[PDB]
Amino acid sequence: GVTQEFIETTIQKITVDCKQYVCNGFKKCEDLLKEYGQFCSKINQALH
Amino acid sequence: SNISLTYTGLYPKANDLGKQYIFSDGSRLFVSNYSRQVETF
Ligand SMILES: *[C@@H]1O[C@H](CO)[C@@H](O)[C@H](O)[C@H]1NC(C)=O
Repeated sequence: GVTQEFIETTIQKITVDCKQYVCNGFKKCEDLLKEYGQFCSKINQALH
Repeated sequence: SNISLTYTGLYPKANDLGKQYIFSDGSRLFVSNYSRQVETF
């Protein structure tokens, strides 16, 4: 008898351009987002 | 203090040579074309 088993070893690695994802390259949006702290850098570091 | 922040503002470009202005000393004075050169603020 053959028992088949799948054990995953990877997931798809995703890096997100936080600035472009949130603001789409708009200066007003970037100025408004800067009030939220260092969100994009922390997101980049976490994903990396 | 002891923190790196991203700032958006009025800053010079990196490795910018800029414009150099040289002044001399004199009777009749010696000057360049600076007074007739109008730059853009
Ligand atoms: C001096 O500046 C004038 C403009 O004020 C310019 O037309 C002229 O060519 C300059 N002379 C130089 C760079 O020798």
